[PDB]
Amino acid sequence: TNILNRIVDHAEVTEKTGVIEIGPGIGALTEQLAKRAKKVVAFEIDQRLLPILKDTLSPYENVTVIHQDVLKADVKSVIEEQFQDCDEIMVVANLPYYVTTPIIMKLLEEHLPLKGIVVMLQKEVAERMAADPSSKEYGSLSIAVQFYTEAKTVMIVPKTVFVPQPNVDSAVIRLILRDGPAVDVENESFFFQLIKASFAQRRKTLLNNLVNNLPEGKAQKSTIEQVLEETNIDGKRRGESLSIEEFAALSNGLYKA
Amino acid sequence: KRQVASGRAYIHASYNNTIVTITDPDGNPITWSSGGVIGYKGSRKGTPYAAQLAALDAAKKAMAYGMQSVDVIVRGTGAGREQAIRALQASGLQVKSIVDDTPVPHNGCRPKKKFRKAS
Amino acid sequence: MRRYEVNIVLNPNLDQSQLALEKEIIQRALENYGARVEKVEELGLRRLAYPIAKDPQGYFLWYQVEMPEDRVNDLARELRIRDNVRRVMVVKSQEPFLANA
Amino acid sequence: AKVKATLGEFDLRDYRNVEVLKRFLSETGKILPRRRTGLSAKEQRILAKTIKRARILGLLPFTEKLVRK
Amino acid sequence: PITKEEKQKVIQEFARFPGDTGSTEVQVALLTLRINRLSEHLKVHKKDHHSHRGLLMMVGQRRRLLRYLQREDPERYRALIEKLGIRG
RNA sequence: GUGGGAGAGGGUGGUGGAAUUCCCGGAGUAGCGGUGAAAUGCGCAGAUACCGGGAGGAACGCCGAUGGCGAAGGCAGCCACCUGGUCCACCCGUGACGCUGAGGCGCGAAAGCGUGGGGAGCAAACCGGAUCCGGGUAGUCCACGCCCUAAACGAUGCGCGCUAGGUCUCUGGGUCUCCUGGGGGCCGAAGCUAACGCGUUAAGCGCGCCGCCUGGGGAGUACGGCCGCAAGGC
RNA sequence: AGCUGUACCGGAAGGUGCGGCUGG
Repeated sequence: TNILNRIVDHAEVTEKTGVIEIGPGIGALTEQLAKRAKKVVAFEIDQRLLPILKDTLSPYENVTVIHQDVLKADVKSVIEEQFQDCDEIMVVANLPYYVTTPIIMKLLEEHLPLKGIVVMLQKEVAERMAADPSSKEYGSLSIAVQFYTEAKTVMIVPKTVFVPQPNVDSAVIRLILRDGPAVDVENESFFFQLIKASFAQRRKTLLNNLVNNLPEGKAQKSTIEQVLEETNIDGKRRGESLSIEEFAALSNGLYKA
Repeated sequence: KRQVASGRAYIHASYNNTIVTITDPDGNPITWSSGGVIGYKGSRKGTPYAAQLAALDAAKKAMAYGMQSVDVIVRGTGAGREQAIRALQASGLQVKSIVDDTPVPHNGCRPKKKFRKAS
Repeated sequence: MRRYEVNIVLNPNLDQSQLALEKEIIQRALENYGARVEKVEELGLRRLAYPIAKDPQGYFLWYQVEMPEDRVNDLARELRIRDNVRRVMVVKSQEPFLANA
Repeated sequence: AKVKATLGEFDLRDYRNVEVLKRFLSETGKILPRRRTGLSAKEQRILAKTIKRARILGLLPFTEKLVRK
Repeated sequence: PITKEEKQKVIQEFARFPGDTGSTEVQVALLTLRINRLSEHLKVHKKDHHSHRGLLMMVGQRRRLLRYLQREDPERYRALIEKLGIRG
């Protein structure tokens, strides 16, 4: 246990700050969290596990319990409901891995006025690590989770806290939601489509990806090659080299042609 | 309606379902049958009981056309082969010849994942 | 300059004229490539184990030739041009190994 | 009993003597194992080749249909 | 393949004396013939890696025999290499 | 050298059907299809079960073995051509011409890349369902170039000599119930090993040459160099 | 069943495709 202290330290939580917890479970997290924040609100789903939670949190009064999932709920509604005087909001969810991946994004495209998230992930998928372009870890997911925020892994964790014994190591990643988009965007839809078209076959050359994966494409060989020429991107360069600024520029190029 | 009076029967006995079809010597089918027409749905369609029923269903819609003599050719490796056989044998019909015609590949196309790991 | 056996399977549904014509066509083709026939045997018509070109019957001819090796393939290519011939098979003539003494 | 014993002298490499070759075939068009045929290693191997040759020529069946229960 | 007649003629055209069949000269000539034929084969058939190993063995073996012949007696070595047209 | 033998060794040029899918006709039709159970999905422009006629792709069922070949990776429908290695008998020829091998050169399962074709089935990623099933792109295939990794293993480098046997099996030769070569396994003398075990196919007794080790983690990581379009490799 | 080379994961206390091994 007691990892909670170090995670909270990396949360930079203050008294003025409020906290949202998505997978509180037994409330051990909430326990050590309570002594640091004025407002803590917990989303909860398990009808079975709720009664045991209700009585255990009796000592601390600053807690709030909400009985619907993050998926089918308006987070902004809760923020306006409870966080009226609070300065900024952190999130310290430690829920099972297979659930965490969509919800983190979902909180991001909606562009809530929340600053950052501190969350537990698998080591390998640490928002695909630092998302430095020339790496294996670099991906479409990375492009998503740096288009909206600045992420870095503060530390990792072997061994176990909750489960008896896992097989893989875990990490903790810390976030700040950025004020605006990284670079000007003509469309979100086209941009995201271009990302998936580039990353559909990672090993294949960028030119092949654009020609094949992107709709039409076969009729626009000359057009695609020309536009990538004015973009100052080499045809044989792979998707894993292009960066955010690059993809922006390429997306701008591809539209209006 | 055909009054061919003598045809051949085909039994496709799969793992999940059993289908029987009667046809003329030419090869134009006159009627069939299936666990589905009986009224059974889901797993029970594969269960031999539905075979015990569609068995004679063939026969009946066949007496309906006035056929007497039958040739039986069976396919597949369903659990309900043999009991379906004894069935359309004692549905009231004179069976001439019964043959197994389960089609096997001569190491051709690659099967499902479920049907790999063969040594 | 080796010895080979040639098996020809052709259409049984022929009269004297057509089948004869086919015989001299095959003979001429075989002769042109510098081959030399030694024995010719004609087993007429034998039931086929399975239909070949939608016919449960065929006419078999057997040739014992000896000729240069390099041309062999070429001959096999030419004997298959006729629509009547159904199967062509050229094999090295090898010694009759006997068992069950 | 084994097939080999209950026969006369014959040729293995002769891919045309059908009435001896069929007796090396099962009710289905399959080559019998060494157990059923009682042949030595080399003669079995050459017999397989002869079977394949005659079988391609159309004298022997690729398969047959067992008539039983 | 090498038929009997040409192989023979190679033996009795390079024989040091009547009935000589095992001298260095005969071995080298036979290897040269085999190498020529096999090299032609590879010139036509590019993607035959297996026979390339045999070719390498042949070249090495012939090289060893020439090395021995040169070490033992020079003039006969030069006569042989001129007669066979080795090394260009 | 002469006379013979076996074999999924390799490359090239072709044809044989079983099966899946699609198309064109016939007849017939209320459901097919799937799991431990179920649900997506296909069908009145009439599906599956069926018959006949075409198209195309990939692989080669019994034989098939504990079997064979190759230096390894690996190699099975059949025929033809070109070609490598190897074994035995004769004991005919040369007279040490041999072994090993740092670098170099070549080969190198699968996965992956480039320039073009092809695409039946299966299937990463991906699209849906109950929370394994139905589809589906790359890929698997061919030609030419790259990539050079592994439980690339017998976890056992190569060559030669000596040291009890028994049994099974593949393939040769003789004076044929046995004798004598070359392979593949199993029990075991002496001996070796920490033990398991090895034991004429040594992990025994020795000689020759090459490669590699110096406690675990950090780590096959960092920097540098070489190779490659890239992933990456040394 | 486990291990392993490789190639991918926007429902990653690991999952799957192509192989390979018994150190099951």
